[PDB]
Amino acid sequence: STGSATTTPIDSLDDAYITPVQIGTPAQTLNLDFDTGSSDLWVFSSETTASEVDGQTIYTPSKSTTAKLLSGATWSISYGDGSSSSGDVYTDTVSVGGLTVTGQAVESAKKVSSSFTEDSTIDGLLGLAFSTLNTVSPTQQKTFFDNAKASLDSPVFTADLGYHAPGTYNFGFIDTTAYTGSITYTAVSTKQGFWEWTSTGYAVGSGTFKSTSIDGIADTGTTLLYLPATVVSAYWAQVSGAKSSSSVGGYVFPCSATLPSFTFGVGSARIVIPGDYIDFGPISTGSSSCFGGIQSSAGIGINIFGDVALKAAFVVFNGATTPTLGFASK
Ligand SMILES: O[C@@H]1CNCCOC1
Repeated sequence: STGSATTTPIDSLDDAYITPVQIGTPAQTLNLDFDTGSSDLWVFSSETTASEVDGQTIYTPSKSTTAKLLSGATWSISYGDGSSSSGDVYTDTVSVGGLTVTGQAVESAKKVSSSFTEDSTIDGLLGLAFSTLNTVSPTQQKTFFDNAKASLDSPVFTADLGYHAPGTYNFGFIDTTAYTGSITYTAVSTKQGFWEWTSTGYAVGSGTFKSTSIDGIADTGTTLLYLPATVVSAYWAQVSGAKSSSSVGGYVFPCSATLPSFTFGVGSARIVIPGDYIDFGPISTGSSSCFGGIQSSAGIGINIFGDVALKAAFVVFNGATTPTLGFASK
């Protein structure tokens, strides 16, 4: 089997991408944030504290003939931005882009943090990291991808994120029309439960390539690119007036600047992030100071190849017994 679903930016800054997902019988369609950096599928629901729901579409298991309470199971998760949610668990039929999984754990939120409440466009998350990160207790649950994996033609999914434009998540096949050149595959470590890999280095603009190993994770659920302070300082040093601002919480630059590209290495291959991708616009409406798309990972503990990097590539998440990550230009 295979699935193919369009993913769409939630706003004009590509802060996140939402993908329609069908849950239950008859289908209830929710727009979920596909997140290769976590492993829970959770949704706003009829159980979510009313004051914490503001415009989201909710899952109502009582209206689904295939929903069953997973008795005694609870879940609680916190994300890298400090957001969080928790609740209980149903099993139900879940379909993405024509690909159907029965008995999927659908985690129903009883509580969500304000950042989720304030974002009316995201109805929940669909985790695509390894199931060892799933937070359901006392019986840990499998991701949509892990459940689907047996039925898939190939144990892969691909992320093809758009720049200010819709993109595609495919399951079970690699669309050879969706990229140019060849795909370069690189080893993945699952030891921390992430799609963790090692970049072979970087270049700033037309500068020479610096060969250096950078361990990081491929994370569709993170907006920006977070790299070691040495790397990020070398990048912003090439932008007149750029600086790190503690008040703003990262690198800012004059909106009048032209940003250089940023290249990262995948084995012997090179993925080039255009300068425009790194511009996240005025820090507040009307400001002449703009927020940078490349930021330091120093306060995080881990380097993160977020949307800023991933949208510059066609990315293959290979969930074979020996998992790998593939990157191609597009
Ligand atoms: O908000 C980000 C999304 N990715 C999962 C881990 O970090 C949290």
